[PDB]
Amino acid sequence: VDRGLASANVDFAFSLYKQLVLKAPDKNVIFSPVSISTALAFLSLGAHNTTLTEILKGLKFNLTETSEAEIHQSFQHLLRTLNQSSDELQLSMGNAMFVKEQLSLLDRFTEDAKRLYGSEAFATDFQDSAAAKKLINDYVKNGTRGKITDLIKDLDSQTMMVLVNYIFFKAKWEMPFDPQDTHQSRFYLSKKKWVMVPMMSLHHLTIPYFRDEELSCTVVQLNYTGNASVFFILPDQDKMEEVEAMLSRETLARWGDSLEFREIGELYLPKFSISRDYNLNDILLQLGIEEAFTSKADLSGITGARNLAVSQVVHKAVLDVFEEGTEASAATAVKITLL
Amino acid sequence: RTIVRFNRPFLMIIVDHFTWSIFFMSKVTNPKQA
Ligand SMILES: C[C@]12CCC(=O)C=C1CC[C@@H]1[C@@H]2[C@@H](O)C[C@]2(C=O)[C@@H](C(=O)CO)CC[C@@H]12
Repeated sequence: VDRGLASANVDFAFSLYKQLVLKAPDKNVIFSPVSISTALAFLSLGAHNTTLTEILKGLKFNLTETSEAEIHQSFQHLLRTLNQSSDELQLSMGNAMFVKEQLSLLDRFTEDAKRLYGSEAFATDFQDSAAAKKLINDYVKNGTRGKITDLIKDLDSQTMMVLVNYIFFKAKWEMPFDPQDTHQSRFYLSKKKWVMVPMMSLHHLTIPYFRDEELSCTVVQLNYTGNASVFFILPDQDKMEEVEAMLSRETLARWGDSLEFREIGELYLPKFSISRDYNLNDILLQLGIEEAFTSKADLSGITGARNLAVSQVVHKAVLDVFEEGTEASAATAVKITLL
Repeated sequence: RTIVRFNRPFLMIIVDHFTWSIFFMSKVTNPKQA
């Protein structure tokens, strides 16, 4: 395990989560933290000076204990690990850059992009925005096996570069649900309001379990075949906001360390599909990533000159939970214009 | 004699054993939400 990378990426996940819920407190949340971390790490490869340090600190790296080169190597090793072949679980993460043909790129940037982030450089004619949009969306659709289809909604005709990350995940439960045991049941939006959903069930299950009485919530870990699992956190009625305010790397570690095996008589879990798309601009600024969007942007590591600036970071994610397993995908795009 | 019933908002955190990556993080406030 890369302890340093995992600590930054987990801090970043929960910091991003809190900002998303602050922005839209009544909405479903679904996103891929590791997709966004990797896309922004990829962006920082070309960043200099305050633009660079804001990105790395915004990603929750402690720059007094790590360096940019170590960070990029850590992401290189992460991508290699995630993309290793598996017979049990489908997992893929890719990066790409779409560049205007006439834009002069530093040889060291394109070489580092391929070497560290696995990224090719696709010559893209952004002035034909419809075709450029279709190319990027097709790349993402191919990478997510059809799941993420419209990551790019609008694309400025004067765009110079788009960095893209995608993640694709499909896994079977170690203990799958029997669809004969799925029945329409209430899902309570509030104490007085509910919707009817297909409620899946498992019976006589022994799984890791922890009742967090101080935080008024119950935590269980369900397993996928392969090296992935899922922490489910079930706050008691009306306590979701109280649990969310305690979300952190420390809490997750404590939950992990507190789990004990327990025989569960019945476990009820909805079958559901949810998706969200995000404009991350305001969230990234709240996290301190500011200069990359301004006239003072320093992306001179891409071109040799301070002639590029981020216009928009977007993210889209989908989560499907059903009797056989889970399918989830997400993609992140960093749109970049002239400066 | 223990029942765990996800019939109200809950969180889902999909994690990798190898890297400790959080692949996906989710709050399900409404499975049938627009
Ligand atoms: C929370 C945890 C540590 C803190 C951190 O930065 C990120 C994570 C997420 C993945 C977590 C780890 C850690 O608890 C060990 C695990 C869970 O408890 C493993 C076990 O189930 C124990 O054998 C499988 C999944 C692991």
